[PDB]
Amino acid sequence: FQPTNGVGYQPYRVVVLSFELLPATVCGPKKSTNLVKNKCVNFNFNG
Amino acid sequence: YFKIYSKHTPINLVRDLPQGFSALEPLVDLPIGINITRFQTLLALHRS
Ligand SMILES: *[C@@H]1O[C@H](CO)[C@@H](O[C@@H]2O[C@H](CO)[C@@H](O)[C@H](O)[C@H]2NC(C)=O)[C@H](O)[C@H]1NC(C)=O
Repeated sequence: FQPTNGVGYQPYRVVVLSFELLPATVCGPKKSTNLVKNKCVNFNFNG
Repeated sequence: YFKIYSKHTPINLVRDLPQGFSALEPLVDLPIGINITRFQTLLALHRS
């Protein structure tokens, strides 16, 4: 590879991520919210 | 899941499995997913 490479011949980094499932160990971010008290609220605490 | 519960107690016996009551609290729950059928312990020895 050279600095003056063409778009087709220019280098490209490639990464393939394969997910294997058959207890799952890597899960999603599982975003959260703020806590509010003293009101009729629909709550979800860790499932 | 490999579950390990633990407890530690102070005693002053010489040779017995002491009586009494003590509930073991959970220590860890490791997501291993292996097939376990046999196990062994590992001790320490003194040398000089
Ligand atoms: C964990 O491994 C043991 C290996 O000793 C398995 O016990 C054997 O299981 C096979 C079935 O695949 C039987 O044909 C053998 O007769 C079993 N041997 C003994 C000594 O029991 C055991 O089944 C495995 N556990 C799981 C959940 O698969």
